[PDB]
Amino acid sequence: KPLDVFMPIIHRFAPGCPEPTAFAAIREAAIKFCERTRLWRCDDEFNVGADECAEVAVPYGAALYEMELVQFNGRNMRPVSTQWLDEQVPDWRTTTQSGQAQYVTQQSEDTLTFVPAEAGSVRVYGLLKPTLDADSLPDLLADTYRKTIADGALSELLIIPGKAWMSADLAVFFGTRFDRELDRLSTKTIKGQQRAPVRTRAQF
Amino acid sequence: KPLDVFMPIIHRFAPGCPEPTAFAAIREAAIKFCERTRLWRCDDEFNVGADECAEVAVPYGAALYEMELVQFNGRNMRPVSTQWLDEQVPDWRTTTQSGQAQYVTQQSEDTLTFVPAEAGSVRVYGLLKPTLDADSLPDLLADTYRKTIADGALSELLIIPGKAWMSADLAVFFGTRFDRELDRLSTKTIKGQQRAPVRTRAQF
Amino acid sequence: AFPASVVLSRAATLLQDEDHERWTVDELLEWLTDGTREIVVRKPSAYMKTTTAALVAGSKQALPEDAIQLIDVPRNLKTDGSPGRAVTATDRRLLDTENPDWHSMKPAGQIRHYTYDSNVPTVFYTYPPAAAGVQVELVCAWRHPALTTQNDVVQMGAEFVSALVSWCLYRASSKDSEFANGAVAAAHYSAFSDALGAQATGTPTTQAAAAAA
Amino acid sequence: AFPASVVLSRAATLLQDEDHERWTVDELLEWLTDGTREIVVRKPSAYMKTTTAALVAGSKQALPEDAIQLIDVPRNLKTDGSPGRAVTATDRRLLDTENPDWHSMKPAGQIRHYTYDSNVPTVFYTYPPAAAGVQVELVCAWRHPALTTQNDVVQMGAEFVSALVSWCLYRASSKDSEFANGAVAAAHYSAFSDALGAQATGTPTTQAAAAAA
Amino acid sequence: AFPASVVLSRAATLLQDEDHERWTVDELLEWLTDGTREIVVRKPSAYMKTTTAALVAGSKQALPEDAIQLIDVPRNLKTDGSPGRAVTATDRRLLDTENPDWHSMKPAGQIRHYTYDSNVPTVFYTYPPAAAGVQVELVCAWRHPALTTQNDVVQMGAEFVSALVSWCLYRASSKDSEFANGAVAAAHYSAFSDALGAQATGTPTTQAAAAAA
Amino acid sequence: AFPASVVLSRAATLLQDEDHERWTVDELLEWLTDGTREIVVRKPSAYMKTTTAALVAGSKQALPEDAIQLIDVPRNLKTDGSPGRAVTATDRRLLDTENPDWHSMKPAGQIRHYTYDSNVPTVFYTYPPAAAGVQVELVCAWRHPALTTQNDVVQMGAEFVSALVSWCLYRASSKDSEFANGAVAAAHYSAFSDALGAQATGTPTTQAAAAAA
Repeated sequence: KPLDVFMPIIHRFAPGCPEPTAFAAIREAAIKFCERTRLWRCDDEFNVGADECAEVAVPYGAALYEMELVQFNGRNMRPVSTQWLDEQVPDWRTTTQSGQAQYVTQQSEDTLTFVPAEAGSVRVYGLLKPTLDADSLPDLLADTYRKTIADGALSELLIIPGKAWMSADLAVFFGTRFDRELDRLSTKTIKGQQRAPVRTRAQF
Repeated sequence: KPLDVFMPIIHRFAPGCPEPTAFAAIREAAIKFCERTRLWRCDDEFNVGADECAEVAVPYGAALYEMELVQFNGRNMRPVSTQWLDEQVPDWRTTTQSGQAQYVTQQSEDTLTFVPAEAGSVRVYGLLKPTLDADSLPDLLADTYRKTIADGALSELLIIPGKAWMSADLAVFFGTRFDRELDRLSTKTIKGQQRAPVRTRAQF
Repeated sequence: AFPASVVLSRAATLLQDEDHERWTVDELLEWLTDGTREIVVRKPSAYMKTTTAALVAGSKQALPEDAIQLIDVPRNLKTDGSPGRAVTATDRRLLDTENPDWHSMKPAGQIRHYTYDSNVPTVFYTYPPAAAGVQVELVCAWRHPALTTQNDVVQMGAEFVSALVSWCLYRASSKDSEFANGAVAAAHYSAFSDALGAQATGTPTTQAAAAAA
Repeated sequence: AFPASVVLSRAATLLQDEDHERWTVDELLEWLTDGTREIVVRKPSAYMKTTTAALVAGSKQALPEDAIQLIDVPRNLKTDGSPGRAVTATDRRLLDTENPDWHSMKPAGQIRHYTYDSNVPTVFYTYPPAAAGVQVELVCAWRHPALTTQNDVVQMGAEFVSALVSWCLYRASSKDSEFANGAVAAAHYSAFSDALGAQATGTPTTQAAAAAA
Repeated sequence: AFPASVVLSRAATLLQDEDHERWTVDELLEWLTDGTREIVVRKPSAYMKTTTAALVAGSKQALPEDAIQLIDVPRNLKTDGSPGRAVTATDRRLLDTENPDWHSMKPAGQIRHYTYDSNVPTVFYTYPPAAAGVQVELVCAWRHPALTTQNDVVQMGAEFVSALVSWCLYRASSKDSEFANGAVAAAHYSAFSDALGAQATGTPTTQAAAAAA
Repeated sequence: AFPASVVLSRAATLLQDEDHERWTVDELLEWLTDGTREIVVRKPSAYMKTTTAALVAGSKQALPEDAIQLIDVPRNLKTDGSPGRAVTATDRRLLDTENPDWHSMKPAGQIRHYTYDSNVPTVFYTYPPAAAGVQVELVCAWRHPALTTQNDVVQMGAEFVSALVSWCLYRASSKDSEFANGAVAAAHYSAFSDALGAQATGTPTTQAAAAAA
């Protein structure tokens, strides 16, 4: 969980970089990794009612990158853009009538809005993203894929100017390896470790 | 089995490399080798019942990278993505009804979820990947494919800057050889040592 | 590990004063200690002492007062005899920029990094701040304290006895008396510099200076 | 941390004046203190003292009067013992071009950046402006006050003892300048300059002046 | 902040004239003040005085008469104690080409830019033209006015006491009497030049000359 | 492997003192042993032997006290006569960055790698940490102990014997430094330095210091 398991790789390539800057760069590279790989996942349950733009609850050392799927009291909801509501459903903002929820809108950064507002449990299954200041990364980042995040972090450290650690060729090489590994792991959302096939939807 | 068999080649091409550093390079190169070749296979069985996301048991110096297949009470299961359940089998997460299992999704890193929960034995036939801290590599990686892992580790070690080991030419050369050997061995999962032919599935 | 007696015997043989009458034994002892200090400064490899030292709680620490300059901090000594973790040097300015309140955070049982600046010899910072006076091995250019008596031992290597003799001759022959000679003093200073110059074993002095890690 | 007594003993054994009847103890002490100031100027690493000082209200500030030049401002000492935030140097001209009334900005409990120019030694600016005399650790080249008594202690390192001996030889042998037209004094000056030049430990005086940060 | 008395004592010690009979105390005071002027000229960092100066209304201004050259104009002092706006240097020729009647522009309560030319030391121009004698801090190389008495204090730093002593020896030993010597005078001039040269702290004099910002 | 008797005969034949009255046998023996130490320092190839040295428990090791510097650690001697595994050098910093508690690692029956730094002469670390006093052959710059008697044997090469003759000529002819202001002593020193410079066999002293591994 702690970043001191990432640290040996960095101090192997960048020998004496201070630990706080290394931690910050590891967290930044982990943010990019989770944006591309989209692997970290968590679920939360909370109650929304009476026209409340409730915010999602996530583990403290993490932020909600993206909502994979949202369920209201047992209904699989259809996420829509706010402009899509403005076209299809007029009087979205004006009306106060309660009804069975149909579509999800995220007006703010982390607040989800339902075109019918009513009081019911909200279950959100959304992808997670490490925050910029997280002491411990989750297991799937550290235990299994520490090399890729180390590659990214080593890129950011080797970019640092005017210091003994500066090396342009090394930074370029590490960034290229990070990009290629992210590229290879991009499909793990559909695939997973179970080898689930990827099939395009058919529309008739 | 121990990494002391890998170490001589590293000494020859990387003079006097520290043993922990060469060993970490061996582990990382063999991890990439198993990512590409997918040759390491082991068979595991456990009991799953009444709605727990059970975690696969693996050898201490290994991690489950990819599941070839999973069998549940003698039934060949079909691995599918989570969104496939989301669109085809609604109320997947909400429902608690028990039944005979048909499809597998991997919501977490190592946990397998069966679309109907039921109490029965589960056999997971999956590929393995060495952990980032493994004292002994398997017989497959050491006895017969030592040279490829050595080439990858030599790439990683020669890339180390500010040291007598540093030489970009040898690093690039060994990287190319490692990639080519991995690339040749990529088909060994299907072909094997038995020369099993590779034939595309036909859908009519 | 040679005593000062042998070097004083040399200096009494070189200067044509074996009875130590004109050049008193205390005076030659003082020149011996000055030479030891000077050799430690010129070539730090002459006298480097691995000293275990307790660390005051906090990021700021002070090098032991009888130390010219710390060269490495190899081991962070765990409680009692256990060697404990190792310590690697870092950059103080980046430790400042990120986490600016790095002095104010929770102290650690074992320090993990140390920052040392040549311009400030008496201060070295530890990361994280030390707790409960945790001790660490310090490899520093120790200064030989003094030579009070003739039988006092000199802790440096026996090979620098020639350099010590040349330094004692240079300083004693610089006396403003009939029995001291000046051109002899200049030649002896040159001989001392050359003797330190051809020390192929220790830290180089002629070709590379202050660049030794 | 040697006393002045040891250095005066040296100089009284170099010049064949043990009673100090030509070179009195007072004027030898004077030469000692002058040499200490001069050697601190030549090599600031010889005597670097970290001094906590309160900062008068306003952006404009004055370092302690008995300091040649400050090199670094490591820690902004929080009230009482708390080490507090650290400070990093910046450029004053960029602070001036934008927000030109940065002196009139609301004073801050803890200063964040300081600007120091080698041209103007005694004045350094702090951003934000200081408030109510907050104390900040200052790493400044302190000048040795004086050597009024033989027993007085010189807190500079203990090979600069030999360097001070050579400098005192210069200053004492410049009085009898007739002998060889001051060639002996020039030789002592060359010895002092070489002793400081081959100081491999501290700031290199041989290399570019003020190159070391 | 050292008084002149100490430097006069040094000079009376180097020249073998403690009683000041041949080199009168007035002569040594004069040599001290000349040495202060020369040291400020050679190294401007020796004496830079931040003085608040009222500005005559108009673009044309003159720095205070007892100042060799202004280096920086950091703060435009607001009325009473308020530090006010900061001032940044510009180019006079472009200020003249565009808006050629910039002298005729309405005066401003606070000046916004200043122009200084090294070739004309006594004149510096302000933009916009000053109004009602607005006072502004000037950082200029002040010249020590005079040393009228033995007890007179010298505002210059105590580090340059050696340079002042060497200058006093150079000027006193150049006297055309039996009691003065010329070779020692040349050696003292060389020593003064070297002592100013190795001033690693202040403005460099050997490597970079007049290039200090 | 020549005895001291020959060298004393040579030096007593150069100087016309065969019965050893100006230069007694004891002081000539002293000059012989000092020259042996100095020549080993100048050219390490003169006097190398491999010594069986047991290692105290722990990573930290200290080489035998009377050794200037270890050059190679070729073979790790197994229990009793078995030569055992060999050892190769490595770098401590990489061993420190990863697996920081490599000192706390379980001790090994046979060490695999050793780390040595020319700066710290007396300390070399062994990876893995040694256990129960395992002995290892060390190729170290041993210093000749002393020459107490005429018949005592010098274990050094038989041309460095002539080099010792020249060095003893230096150390004896600096006694009568009045003649020619030590020109003859300087001539013998130059001859000795040239004698070791043109040593085509051993480590080249003319080339870069410590360049040879």
